[PDB]
Amino acid sequence: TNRSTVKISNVPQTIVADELLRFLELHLGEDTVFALEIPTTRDNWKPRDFARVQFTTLEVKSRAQLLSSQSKLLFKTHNLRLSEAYDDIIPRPVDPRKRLDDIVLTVGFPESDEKRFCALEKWDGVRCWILTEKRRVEFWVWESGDCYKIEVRFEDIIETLSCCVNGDASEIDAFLLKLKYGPKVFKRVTDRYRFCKEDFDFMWIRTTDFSGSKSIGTSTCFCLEVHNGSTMLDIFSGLPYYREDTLSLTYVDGKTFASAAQIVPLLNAAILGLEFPYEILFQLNALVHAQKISLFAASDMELIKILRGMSLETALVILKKLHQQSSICYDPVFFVKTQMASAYKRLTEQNIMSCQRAYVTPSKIYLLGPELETANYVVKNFAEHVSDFMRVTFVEEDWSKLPANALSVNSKEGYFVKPSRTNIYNRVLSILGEGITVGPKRFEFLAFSASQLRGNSVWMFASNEKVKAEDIREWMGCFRKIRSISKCAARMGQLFSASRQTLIVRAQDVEQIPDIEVTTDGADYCFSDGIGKISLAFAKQVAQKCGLSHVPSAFQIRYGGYKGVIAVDRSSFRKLSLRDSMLKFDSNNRMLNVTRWTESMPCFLNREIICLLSTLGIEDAMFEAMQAVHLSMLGNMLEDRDAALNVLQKLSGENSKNLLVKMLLQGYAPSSEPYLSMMLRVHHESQLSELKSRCRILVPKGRILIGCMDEMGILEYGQVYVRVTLTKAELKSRDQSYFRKIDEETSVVIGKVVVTKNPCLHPGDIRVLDAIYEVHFEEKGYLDCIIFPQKGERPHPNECSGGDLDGDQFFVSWDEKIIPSEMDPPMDYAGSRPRLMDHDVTLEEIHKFFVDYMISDTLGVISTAHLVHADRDPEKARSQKCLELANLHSRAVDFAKTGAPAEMPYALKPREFPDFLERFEKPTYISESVFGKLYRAVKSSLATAKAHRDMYGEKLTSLMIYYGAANEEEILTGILKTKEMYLARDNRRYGDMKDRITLSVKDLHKEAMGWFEKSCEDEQQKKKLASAWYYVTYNPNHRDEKLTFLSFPWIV
Repeated sequence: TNRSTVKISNVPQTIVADELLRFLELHLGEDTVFALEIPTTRDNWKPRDFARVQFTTLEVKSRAQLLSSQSKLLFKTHNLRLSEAYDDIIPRPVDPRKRLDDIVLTVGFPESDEKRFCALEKWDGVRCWILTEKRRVEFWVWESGDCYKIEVRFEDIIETLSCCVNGDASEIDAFLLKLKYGPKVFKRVTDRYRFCKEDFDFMWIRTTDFSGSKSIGTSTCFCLEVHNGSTMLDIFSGLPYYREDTLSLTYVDGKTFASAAQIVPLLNAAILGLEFPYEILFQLNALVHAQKISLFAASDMELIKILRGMSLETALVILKKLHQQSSICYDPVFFVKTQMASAYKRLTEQNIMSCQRAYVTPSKIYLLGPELETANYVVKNFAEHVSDFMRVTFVEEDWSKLPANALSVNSKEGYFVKPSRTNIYNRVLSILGEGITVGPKRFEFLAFSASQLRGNSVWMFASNEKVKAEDIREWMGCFRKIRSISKCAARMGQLFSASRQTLIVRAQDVEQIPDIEVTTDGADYCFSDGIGKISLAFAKQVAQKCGLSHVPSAFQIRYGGYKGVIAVDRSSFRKLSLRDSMLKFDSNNRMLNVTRWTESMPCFLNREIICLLSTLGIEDAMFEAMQAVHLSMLGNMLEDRDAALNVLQKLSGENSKNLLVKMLLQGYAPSSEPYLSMMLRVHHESQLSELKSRCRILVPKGRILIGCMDEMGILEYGQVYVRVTLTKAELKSRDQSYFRKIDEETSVVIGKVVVTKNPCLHPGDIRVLDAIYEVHFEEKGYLDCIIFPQKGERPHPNECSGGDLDGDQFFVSWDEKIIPSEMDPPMDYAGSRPRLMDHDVTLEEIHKFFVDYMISDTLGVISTAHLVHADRDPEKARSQKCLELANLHSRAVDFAKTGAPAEMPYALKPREFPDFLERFEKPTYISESVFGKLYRAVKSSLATAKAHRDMYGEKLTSLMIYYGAANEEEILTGILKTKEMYLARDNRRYGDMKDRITLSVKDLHKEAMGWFEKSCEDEQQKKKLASAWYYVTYNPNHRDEKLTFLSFPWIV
């Protein structure tokens, strides 16, 4: 009953659509068949055995089904069997009431606080179709011949209001649709087996706005001038968030607000004609972009006159107070009437900077505002033009990733298929070329990092008299040496990762040492890819500004274009040593900075590892037992304090000091202390949700650490040294066969340890390595660094899907239950040939490459297809399909560096999804593999003081309402139980938002600590005041009517 399209099972091969249409109209009622299409295996001369027919009414479909069930349909001695179809021939609702023709459609926004609506552009004779199954509403507007389709989803509209156009209160002749996001815009582009009853032999492609004045992009509300509609309210009652009230509107002449620029919803700069500050203008424009204040309500002269002369701090405070409220403020004048240096030190301390984030959509633009985030290397030496830097990302209307069909849709013209660029492609190119002009600024294009290439984001910098984009471009380095398009962009954007400042090293303290390279079987295998050496004095000097007590044996470093991990040697000459295969490009500066030194985090068993370990001989009993014991330990973590400390000291952080960690060892009952109890409960919920989303098994006998090589040459092929710190489990019982207690804190391993990378899709990645103990190696003092042999046939990093020594983590686990008998040679790491141009980059080919990265990007689907295929057939990761999937995944991973598309075939798509996925819309099939058993098991298991307190509460509420948080635990822990439609699809943006909110709350905690230190400054008196504050916040009688939070005193 959902759709009227019916699929016929068998039809004769010699019939045409007209004959079947006549037969159906003879057996059924007259002209009761809307569309009829017979699929063909050729262009126009080979129909298939089945056909699909769409009826006009559901009663006709039911009658046809009844006739087919009784075998009363006999067409050319063939019995026609009817069955349900997957999709309709035409997206047409089966209702005589939801089809509206010749109606007036106009767009606009409320003008002022009064019930007034200004009309930007008016269209007549449009077609409106309401689809309930598809949860979308289509608007067909005919403009200069070619028609356009405007689609509005049920989630984009936030409220439905019934109004009137003739002014009569008893006749509802209008409907206002408050839209949060923007509507999709399509365009029509220009027979024997297709009747279709109409001229629907075209296709819809996504284009940009078609209005000359761009009224659609600047309007957030629609209007539907309809007839009296005696029974139309029942139809309109199905729209989400419908208001059962009568409201009247007044048309306002608002045709002046028409912008011919690409960026529509920005305010005009010539209207002001004064010295208005850029920051306040940007804040006001971002507020207008948000669903708080309309454009006409903020364009009045009174608001700008009032806000022009005022203190900057109070103006910013009132602006953010108005922006943080979720309610739509009709008249901000009354609100603002009733309401009434550090950057450098922040960068030097924790690299805290304010960045402007902009979202560019095909319809309009969205400005987030000065969101606090981490700082990169460029802003260290360019800390003056902080506001000039702007992070710009390209998303869809729903703030999601742009699909492949929205850019360069495929079409067959001539002999071969030639892609045709859409208007969105040209719009993106024009935006990247010209730039975004916000007020008295114009942001150019500087570069984009490797991480932002996958996220479709790019940095922009406004040109200034002192410094321009070209100045920074030539200051970072000379990029004309590289003749490749992707490689030049990668090397230009690689110098944007967050790093901590240290001392400056000159260019005279350099040296060149030869590397090692061995060619076996005609294959070039290089051991020294990014390895390096460092001295002890230099390590101590570097570790002084970051606060490291233990000196790591290895740490990822990068300076002056070089990139790679360096190891500590006890026989160095001076503080610095350089190799040959590390200089990516010649740089004008040699500033030193480090990203991460070493972290002895316990390792985890992801889905890939379990998938590839289900073939060597590992049975499912061990995995089930381990998962069951992990769930048993996690379940008792709540009511037992002893298990809580063990879990916190063996899951996240080997040596981490936290307020909850200290109280876990010594504290009250779990029933008491609700502040810690709620945190424990939400942590357990997050852990179980993560386990449901992906397999993350906690193993205590494994770690994840970086590795390096030593200039000894004693280790042969397959012999390494394993050393890690001692955890609680290791310290409790250190007597083991495969565990050697070299020191109190560091214990050596003698077991057979395998090494794998985070991405792995080939059975040959598994290689069993035997750990060997030697006094000579231990004399050098190595720790938290796997020593790879210097000599051998092929390098160990190449064995792990062709890895490199660039500070990447490795999977090490000294478990004795794995099966080392089976061995498979690894896949070849030979990449594609580099593409070198014959001329220099003209700054346009880089833009073309950046835009083309959105299309033909199948990095995320190859892994899912490989997992599904491994789940489906037996002897997984052995057939040629898995090898081809691994090759395609490797090529897609290499697409960021070399412009080689993955070219994912259509026949290799899964089309079926297991139970342990969030693809509810896609068909879900029962899985009987180890992952299915784990999912079944987890499913069965689950089934003075007052002023500071008020200020902290106000800050917490403001942050929660700005980030959408409704509770304290979800904003302190950083995990949100409720997410938007785009945050749940990809985890990169969600992780970025979590990091940003964590940074914000840590900044708030630091400010609270500073306030506490300034308030008293006397140690014993500070302790007494802290005890008094705890007593005040613990007494339920002192809490006021407002929502008092108990997280204020909990600072240490």
